[PDB]
Order: sequence, then structure tokens, then C-alpha cells
Amino acid sequence: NSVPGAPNRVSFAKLREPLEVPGLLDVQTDSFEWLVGSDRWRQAAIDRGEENPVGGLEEVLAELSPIFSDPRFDEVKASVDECKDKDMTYAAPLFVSQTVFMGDFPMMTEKGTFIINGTERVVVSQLVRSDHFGNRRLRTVGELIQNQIRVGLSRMERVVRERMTTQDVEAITPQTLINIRPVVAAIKEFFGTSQLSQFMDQNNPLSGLTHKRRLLALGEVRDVHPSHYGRMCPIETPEGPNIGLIGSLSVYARVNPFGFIETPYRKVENGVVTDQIDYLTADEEDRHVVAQANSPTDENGRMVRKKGGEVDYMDVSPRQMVSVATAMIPFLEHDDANRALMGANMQRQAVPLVRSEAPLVGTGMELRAAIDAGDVVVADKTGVIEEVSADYITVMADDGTRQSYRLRKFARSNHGTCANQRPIVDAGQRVEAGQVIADGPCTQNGEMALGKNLLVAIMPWEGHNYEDAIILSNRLVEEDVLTSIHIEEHEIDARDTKLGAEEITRDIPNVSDEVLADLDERGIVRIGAEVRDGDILVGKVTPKGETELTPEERLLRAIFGEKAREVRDTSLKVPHGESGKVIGIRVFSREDDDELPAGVNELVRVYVAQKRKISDGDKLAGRHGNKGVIGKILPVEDMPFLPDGTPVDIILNTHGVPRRMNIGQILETHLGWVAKAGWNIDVAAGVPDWASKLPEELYSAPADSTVATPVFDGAQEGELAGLLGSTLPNRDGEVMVDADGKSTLFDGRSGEPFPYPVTVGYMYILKLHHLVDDKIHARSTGPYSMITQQPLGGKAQFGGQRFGEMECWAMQAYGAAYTLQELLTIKSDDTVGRVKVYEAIVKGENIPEPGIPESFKVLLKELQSLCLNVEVLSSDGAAIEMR
Amino acid sequence: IQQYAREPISLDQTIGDEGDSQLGDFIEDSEAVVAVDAVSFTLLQDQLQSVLETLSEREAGVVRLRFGLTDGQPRTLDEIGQVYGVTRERIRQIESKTMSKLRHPSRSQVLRDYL
Amino acid sequence: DVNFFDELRIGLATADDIRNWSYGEVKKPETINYRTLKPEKDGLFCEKIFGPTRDWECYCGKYKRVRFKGIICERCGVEVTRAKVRRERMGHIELA
Amino acid sequence: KRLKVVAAFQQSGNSPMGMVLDAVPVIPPELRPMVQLDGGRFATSDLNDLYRRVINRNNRLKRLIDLGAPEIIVNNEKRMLQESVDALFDNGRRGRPVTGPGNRPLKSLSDLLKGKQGRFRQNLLGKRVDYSGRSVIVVGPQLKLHQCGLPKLMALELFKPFVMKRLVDLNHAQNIKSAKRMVERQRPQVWDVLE
DNA sequence: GCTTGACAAAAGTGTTAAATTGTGCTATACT
Ligand SMILES: C/C(=C\[C@H](C)CCCCC(=O)O)[C@@H]1O[C@@H]2C=C[C@@H]1OC(=O)\C=C/C=C\C=C\[C@H]1O[C@@H]3C[C@H]1O[C@@H](/C=C/C[C@H]1O[C@H](C[C@H](O)[C@H]1C)[C@@H](O)[C@@H](O)/C=C/CC/C=C/C2)[C@@H]3C
Ligand SMILES: [Zn+2]
Repeated sequence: NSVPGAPNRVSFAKLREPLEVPGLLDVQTDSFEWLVGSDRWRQAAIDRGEENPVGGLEEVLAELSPIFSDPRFDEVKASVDECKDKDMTYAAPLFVSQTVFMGDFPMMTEKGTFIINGTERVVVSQLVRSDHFGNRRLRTVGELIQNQIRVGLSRMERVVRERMTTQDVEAITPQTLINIRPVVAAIKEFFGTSQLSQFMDQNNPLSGLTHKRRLLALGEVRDVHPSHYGRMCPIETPEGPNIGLIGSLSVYARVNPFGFIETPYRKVENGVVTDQIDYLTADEEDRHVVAQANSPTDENGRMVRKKGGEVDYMDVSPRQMVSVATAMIPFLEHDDANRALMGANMQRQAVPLVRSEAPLVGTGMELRAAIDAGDVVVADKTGVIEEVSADYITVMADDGTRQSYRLRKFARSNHGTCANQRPIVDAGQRVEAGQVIADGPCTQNGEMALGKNLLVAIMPWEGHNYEDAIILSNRLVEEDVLTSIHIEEHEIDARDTKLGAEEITRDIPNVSDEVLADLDERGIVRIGAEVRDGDILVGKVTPKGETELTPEERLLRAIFGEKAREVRDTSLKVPHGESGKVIGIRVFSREDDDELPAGVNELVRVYVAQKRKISDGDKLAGRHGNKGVIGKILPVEDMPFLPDGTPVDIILNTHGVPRRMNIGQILETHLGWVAKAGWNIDVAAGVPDWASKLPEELYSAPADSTVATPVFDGAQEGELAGLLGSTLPNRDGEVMVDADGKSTLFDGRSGEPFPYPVTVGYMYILKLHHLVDDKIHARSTGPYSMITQQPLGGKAQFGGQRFGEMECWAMQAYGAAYTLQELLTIKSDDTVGRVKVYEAIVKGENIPEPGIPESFKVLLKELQSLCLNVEVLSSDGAAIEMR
Repeated sequence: IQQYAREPISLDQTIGDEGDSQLGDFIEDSEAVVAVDAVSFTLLQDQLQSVLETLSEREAGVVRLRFGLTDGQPRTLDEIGQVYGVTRERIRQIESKTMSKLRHPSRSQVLRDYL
Repeated sequence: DVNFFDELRIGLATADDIRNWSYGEVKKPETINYRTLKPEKDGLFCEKIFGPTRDWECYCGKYKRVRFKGIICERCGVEVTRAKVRRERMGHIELA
Repeated sequence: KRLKVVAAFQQSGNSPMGMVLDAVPVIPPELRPMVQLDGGRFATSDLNDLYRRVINRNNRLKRLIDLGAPEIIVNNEKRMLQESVDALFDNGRRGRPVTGPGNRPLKSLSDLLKGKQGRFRQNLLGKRVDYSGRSVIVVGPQLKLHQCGLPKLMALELFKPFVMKRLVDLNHAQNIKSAKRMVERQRPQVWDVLE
């Protein structure tokens, strides 16, 4: 609604949305634009504000001068894509008698992010106090950046004071007195290492959107406050021991010039809602009594928050307190805050699917949230498309201008999630400004599509969907509905070393021609090649010192005439348990000038992609906090199927015990079937009493129609059952679901029907980042740490499991002294033990007696270093030492 | 010069989140023994012992001394010829024939796997 | 390395005890040469005291094979033994 | 209360002189290693910088003693030497702890000994072990109470040494090395050997 | 079956020329 190319999604809203959702990406842009002092901010502030606004840097010099004025900012060095490729920082140098260059100044992208050393970072706004809730200030990105500059400038003046005294007068200039090192090093020290500077969490467009807008609460204390209404979302916060500290901004929240959050309010006068929406900060909120969103307004015109308590001005709409992620949970008013918080967190944990299907039963934020995330292509100017190709799209605006958009194709995200843009328009299509041209990763036709719509049955199925487990139809594997691409990045470097310079070459010391069969002439894996666990990606060789080889090896050298090569082998193989195809290779050489850290000669990185079928063990979840692994996947044949023969996709047990409820899930399941089969109230002699509250538009709806039930203002119980009554039959006209949302399913194995009618429907489930391929670990032998000889998780893999202190307690409880000793010695710290055990295992001999764990030996050394003379006394052997 | 200027980092630092593990814990000890190799190496010594049996008594000793399999230190042709009391060229001739005998398929096919 | 010891006792380590433990006084606050990257002599990491870096290899190299063990190189002063001793041997510092 | 400390020295043989050190032991290098990190950078323990402060101040003291310097300078050095050994043993126990770049307190021998994740409590008690693995769990309603479902790949790498010997006893692979690659590449002939 | 004298390469060894490295020093007055 109100968007040009918005798809048709009917809404059950009984209240109009008076104010359009603000650009929910503004919290980051306004602060940085105020910082740099862009003309757009001056033009926007001057119109309705002070006529002499001062930019963040302009204000910093104003207070610092006299000891500097008129700072300059040249155009950006390289483009965002060019920065992420070359691993450089998206910055624009700034300048300031003697002219001075202060340093490369980082810049904020259109998505409200920064490129610091080739990575896309996001600065989190901090909420600090300027006691009471309203006393919170909330530093915006631009402001807390300026404060870091203050430290740089001030300590820069501390250096100039010392320099001018020792230096001869008139023999010094601003360039000689100014050592900007603490200034440039202050900003570089912020965007990196700083706790508020974070890598943008982007496995789905919503995750990155909520990463921005998210704020810190501290600069009891975790509990929500009445003031947080319409400002900070109380339903969104980490589950870990950080609850309350972290919170995402509300939908309509707007920040004032200082940083004090403002909330949209429509002042109510004489019992009639006034369209005048004004900013009322936390303090200004108590001045006028605030009315409740859901209010009985009859036709044209027509429980409130007290100044300091609970139960003048009217709310702009519901969900003011709710955030974007929270506002996307259908039937939010029914789920408990715990599951709602869980639901929001898991929504941003979804992964982009190859197909990306939009939710059949959704709310309202999908469209707005997608286009505002920045991961969807929007048309800047109304016009018509000139060319539509998988690579780019061009639009011939009526104005005559000519804009083009290059599409991200199989671009690896920050955590290996593939971001692929799809064009949704054709050649002759006439598109309006602000319309959607291409779909992002988790979007379809402009609205977020974080999951898929599946046929569900809520019956316990022979214990395979037990507790929180789930069973899926093999169709989800055959039809690639839950298949998601995952890209991995590997890197290797060739630099100068102590005794030689590394050389990445194809020739490997001891290898067969088959293992090198898939390498190119330089030694890097050829594009499009399939790589299994252990295969070589890049062949690197580094100098090895004095060989001093073993004679038993030299003899075979002469026998087979293989000259003992000069240096050692250092090839980059694929990590254990990984596999896929090679997408691209990036080679950065030294002969080719380029720009690599001192000593580095050549730098190449290989990108490997994987098409992950939805596998048993993966973690699925809905928008209501319900989560569970895939316990089994039956063939489509033996699966509870409707009378149509239409098998169900997933079988979910009744997780919600009484009181626990999880009611919201049941509602969208029924609506899911309604939206999938359409309906028709069959109005005869009026319309039923339940549809009276309904607006005309939802009376008749075809099959597969998408529905929107905004959080608090959504479909209601009565209206539901009515839609249950109306259900268009399938081919042949048989009915599959009754007014109770149940159906008689046939057990695909026995062939006999299930005695009782089972609840079936369509629920929107998500595929979460927790994946089996990434979490399965096994280790027989592997690398060991240097300091402590304990099994170390090699960077390839093979990391050993930790046998913590508590597990030892359980082992002692059983009385299994030998198993415990085995774990803490030959399986870990026994330098000569683990080798003789492996030896004994291969021969088939008895396992030898454990030795002394290296940890204990290190302990005695630590004691002696502390001047504690410890002696392991024998019963009759006096002193003893390890050695 | 820019390589010399770089200063070291602290192993006792905490790269893992919330002190989960210090940086030093992730350092491999590449010099540590490899169990599988110490066994293969032991099997290789045993397999060469048999191969040495096929050669002449003196011929097997020459191969040992030339590569130092017995005492761990190789010997030049003169030194090897000094223990057998012959010219250093004679030892060169004898050794070459040993290698030819060693490259025979019967004696050599078994050791290819040991690369 | 019998794995069966009856007792385990502590006690204040005297200056003599410390001197007896040590394999030589570390005289310099040096670690490794910034170029060769090898342990500096008389300082921390000094192979002459703590132990060699490579198995049965002295610092200079006049002794490299496993043939001779338990001896010390008359040039660099490094005992030819396993590199593990680098983890069992201690030094000491005589305080002024 | 004081008699306990006095009687302890009498009932034992420890000379109370041990409380004042004339020589300081130096921990082996491998326990305070300095290795070059992956990526060309160097890493080293804090003990090396703590020993350095001690050996530096100690040497400077010999210099001052031999230079016949005033007692203010010499005494100032002994005080500095005293504090360097204190930092080496239990840094921070007295006064502000010695901090390196970034203002972080250096890890002394005391901290190295103890700590939740330190070598005293659980780093010594709780250690990592070979022949292990993990993965997400799923219900196994058809299993017997004494049974468990193990992913083939996990059971393979877990029993790798075992299957290696079996498929060598059987004339599938001719030597150990031949059996290793046979398991690593997951040739279909091992599965029957695995069960 | 082994040795000879040629010849060469490789390994040393003594003699020198860079270069690397350690120490001393800088005088308005300065606490
Ligand atoms: C705990 C914390 C940050 C953690 C690293 C992540 C927050 C964990 C909460 C949770 O996800 O449940 C606090 O962060 C700031 C200052 C103090 C705290 O730092 C702390 O106490 C600890 C670390 C603070 C900054 C660390 C920066 C660098 O450490 C790594 C690299 C650098 O950035 C970090 C990236 C963080 C992005 C996270 O984003 C979240 C999901 C994942 O937890 C991460 C992808 C998204 O859900 C996103 O919407 C949530 C962002 C958290 C907003 C908090 C701002 C205050 C990454 C872990
Ligand atoms: Zn030597």
C-alpha cells in the first residue's frame, strides 16, 4: 500500500495507518550526514530550524579555534564495490596559512554502513544518560564519531604546544607543528576494535536492517520502562546474559537534533483525532495524556497512559512500541513475550533460499522492510526499461536520463550466505519511481521472504516428531524448496620470510599427478572445479632450512631417483568436512604492482560455493519462536496425505503444552489454508454477524491469495472461523478441510486412515543458520597445541572435544577410573602415550599404560618459577624428576 | 625496513570471546611427532631390512655406510672404501650396481608407496 | 616416569636450589636476532642454556647428526640432544 | 596467630632466608614461547617482557654499583628491581600492574598458574581429548535403549585407526599408508569394514 | 674384480673488503 509496484496483499486492519513508516534507515544516515555536514542536512534543517546549523566537524573546530577552519572533503577514493574487492577502507580525504591534510575520512554508504578494510561494518547507536528513563540521551552514529575526533584534535594540540616551544620561532609552519598521527590513528582505532563498531550481521536483509537501529541501553537496569513505549522495543533483546542491555529501535521512532528519541503523536482534542502529528520526547510525553491506539472511533471522528503511571494526545497507530522484526510476526498479540522475542531473533537467523517464496500469511512490514533494508533494487526515476539482463537493468526515464543497475550475482555475504538478485521486470514495462526492479536474497516481488509455505499436520507421528523434532517430506529435497546456497572464502599469501621468500607454484614436493590434475598452470584450482575434503586449492611453497633428512628416506631417494627437493610443502587444502564448486579466484600479485602488506608478494583468494539441500539435523523454526531440528525425512509415499492424495510437507507434534500455549502458531496455520484455497462467504440475506467488523475486499478471494494481518490490528477469532466455513474445493469439488481446520489423513504406510481428524494447514517456516554440515565434528588424531600439548583444533579442522571439569565429576561418579585416566592422559597430554596408543591400535596390540600428562609436568615448572621447590617424592625413591 | 619495525603480539592475549581461550592455545606445534608417520617410518625401516637381505653381505653394508643407515652419518667413497680396503672408485662402481639391483621390479615395487 | 609416586612435597626454594636447577645464568634481556630470528646468546632463549632448537643440532652446526649425543659444541656451547629439553630446562638470574 | 608461622619453620627444616631471593629462576622458553604467527606477525608471552624488566634493572644496578653512584640512585634501583620481581611473580598484587600496549595487565606467573580458564582450576583438570566428536541430536524412536545413531562419517573418522588395520588385514590395502588414503577419500569398500 | 691418472665439482680454508654493530658526543639556558 502506497508503494508503486506493491503487490496485492489484503489487510484485516480496522484502523487506517495515518503516518507512513519513516525511512527506518534514517537513524544512521541523519547522524553521519549531520556529522560531515552535508548540504542536504543544512537545507533540511534550515527550512524548519535554526538558520545557522553547525556540522559535527564544523562544531569541533568552532570550539577549538582559535588554537583551523573550513575543512575540505574530496570525492571518495574508490567505490564501495571497489573497496570491498581491494580490501581497502571506503574513505574520502579531508583537508584543513599552511594547509594540512588530516587523513582519509571513512564514509557511510547509502545502506548506512561503512567499509573499513574491505569489510562492511555498522556503528550501533548508544543510549547514554544526559536515573529516570527519560534522562537517556542516545548517542547517534555521527555524534559518537565526533567525540572520538575531539580526542584526536585535543591531543593533537597537546603536541603542537610542546613542539612550538622547542622549535625556533618563524622557522616553523603549521605543517611542521602538526603531527596528525594521533588524529588519523584515533578514527582507525575506533571503526576497528571499538565495541560499538561491529561487522554487519547480514545473512538475511532483515538481520542487517535490525543490526542498524539497534541501540545499547547502558553507557533493575534491564527491566523495561514506561518511557520505552514507542521508542525502544521491549519484545526484542538477546536471550543470553545480555537481556535488557541491547534493544532495537521502534518502527516510528524519530531522533531529535541532540539525540533524545522522539515518538510520533497525534494530539487528540475534544475527543476527535487530530491529524497533526507532533514530536513528544520522553519528558514532553507526561505533559499531555496519551491515548491508546486501539480505540472505539465511530464513523467520522470519534485507557490512556498517565504522566507517570499507567491507564490530550493520541497514538499514531499500533506497533509503535514494536520494532520491524517484531512487527512481522502475524498474530503477535496472541504469543507470549518469550516466544515473540524468540520469534524475532529467529527471523533474522533465517538463510536465503534459492527460490525465496513470499509468506502466504503475513503482516504489513514485509514490503516496507525489504525495500528499506537496501538489498532490493529500487527505481529512482519513473520511466520504462530499455534492457533486462541477468547482469544489469537499464531504465529510460521520461525525463530523458538513463540509469542502470548492476545486480549482485552470487555474492558471498559476511557469514557465507549467498546474496543473489533477481530481476522481476521485463523489457517494455513502465515502472514508477520508488518501485522494485529486482528481488534481493530473501525477497519476492518487493516483500521479505525469509522462508517457505509448507503443508503442515499437527499430529504426533510414530515418535519421529518427538519433543521438538520435525519430519519433512522428501519433496523439500527433490523440489529444492529448502535448498540454500552457501559460499566460503579461502585465502593464502606469499611473503618474505626469515630464510626465504614464499612462492606459490603448482609443483608440489611429494604428490601424484592426479591430485594436481585440477590445478592450473600457476597452481591455483581451476574455476568450476569440484573440490573434496583435502584437495589442493592453491599450491604454495616456502623455503626449508638445512634438510638433514633421515637416511632411511635418502636411500629410497636414490632407489627411485627422486631428488630430495629443496624446500617444504605449504599448500592450501579444503577444510575437513567441506566440499563444493569453485566460483571465483582473486589473484593479487607483486609484479602486477597492486598493494600488499610489506613482504607479501602474491595474494590469491578462492571462493567455494555449496548447494545445501535441507538435510535431517538442520534447524527450522517459525515466526512464533517455535524451533526444532529435522528428526527424519520420509519419502513422499509414506506420508499422511489428504483425500486428494496431496501429501503433507511437515508433521509437527503438539509442542504447546497447556498454559504454554503458543497460540499465534495455530492461527496462521488455519489462515494459511484459507489463503491457499481462497474463500467466499456466500452472502445470502445479508452477511453473517462476524463479517460486520470486516471491510469489503476479503469477502471473496481466489486461491493462493496473500493476506496481511498487522500485529495488534489483525484478523479476529470470529472472522477466522467464518473463513474456515468458506473453502473452495479442489479439482472434482471434494472438500479437504472442515470448519475446524481438520482433515482425515491417510497413513502413507499402512494405507488406513488415521482414526481422528487431524489439523492441517500452511505455516511459514524458516531455515536457520544452524546447519548440520557446519556443526558435525569428528577427530581420531590431529594437531596439538605448542605450549600445552593438548589436542588443538587445527585451522583446517579436527578440533578435539573438551572433557571439562564437570564431566570428570560424572566419570568419577561411575567409578570408571580407567576411562577417566585414559581421557586426561593418552588421549591428550601424554606426549609419548598418544603415539604409542595409535601405534598399538594399528598393530592390534594391547593399549599401553598411560604416562605423565604434560599438563602436570608444566605445573611443577610453573611452581619452581615461583620459587617453590617441589619434589615428587617416591615411597622409597626420595626425589624424582620427569626429564 | 618496514618488516623490522613490526613489534610482536601477546600470546597471553584473549582472542576468544569473553576469555574463552587465550591466543597461545591456537598455536600448532608442527614439530610434534605424527603417530601415523612414526609407524610408517618404522614399517619402512623393517621393509628396507628385507630389501637389504637380497643384496650381498658386503653390498648391503656399502649401502648402509653410503647413506649412514647404521651409524646415522654418511661416508664418502674414500671412507667407505677405507673400511673395505679398496679404492674409492671401486666403491663408486659397487654402489651403482646396488642401485640398479635396487631398481629391479621385484626389489623396488614394494617401496613405491612410501614416496 | 614410573607413574606411581607415593608423596608430593613442597618447600621454600633457596638461592642454592635455584642455582642448582638452572643450566646457566641468563645475562642479557635479549630474545632473538631481529634479522636471523635465532636465539641470542647469553639472553632469553639462549640455546647454550635452555636447549637447542633442532634435534641433535648445535647452534653453529659443527655437530648435526644424531651420531654424537650428550656432548657440547666447543664453539657455540650447545649440547647436542633432543629439542624437547627446551621445555624442561630452567635458567636463573643472579641479583645484584 | 604469629606462633604458627614461627613454629612451622622450627618443626620443619626450611631456612627462613628462602623468603629473600638472591637468585631468580627463569622458566623454560617453550612455556614462554616466541613464535611467528600465521601472516608474518610475531607473538610471545608476557613473561619475556617481565623477565626483561628484571634483567634490565638488575644489570643497570651492577652498572651503578660499579660507578660508585650516590645512594639515592642506587637505592632507587634496588626499589625498581624489587618491584620488577614482584611483577614477575604476582603482577598487580601491589600497586598498579605492569601494563603493555593497550593498557592491559601483563600475565605474571601467578595468573599463569591459576584462573578459571587458567592452568590451575580447569585448564589442568579439564583438557581436550582425541577420538571424540559431536553433532546435533535427533530423536531415534526405533532405537533400542542400548543403541545410538552415529553418522557414518563421524563413526569413520572416529574409528579411522581401527578400520585402517582391518582393511589391511583384509587384502584390500597392502600397507598402512594405502589404508589411510582409502579411508580419507571414503572409498565405498570401507563401509562394510566399518560395521 | 680391481686400480690408475685424468678431470671436475664440490667442499673447505685463509686472506680481505663491506656491512653491520656498539659507543661516545653534541656547551644560551632548561631543575
Ligand atoms: C555483547 C555486545 C556485542 C556482541 C559482540 C554481539 C551482541 C550479542 C547479543 C546477541 O546477538 O544475542 C555489545 O555490543 C555493543 C557494546 C557492548 C557489547 O560488546 C561486548 O560485550 C562484546 C563485543 C562488542 C563488539 C565486537 C566487534 C567485533 O567482535 C566480531 C567482530 C566485530 O564485530 C562483531 C560483530 C557483531 C554483530 C552481531 O550482530 C547480531 C548477531 C550476532 O551476535 C553478531 C553478528 C545481530 O543480531 C544484531 O542485530 C545485534 C547487534 C548487538 C547490538 C549491541 C551494541 C553494544 C564480531 C563478534
Ligand atoms: Zn656449535
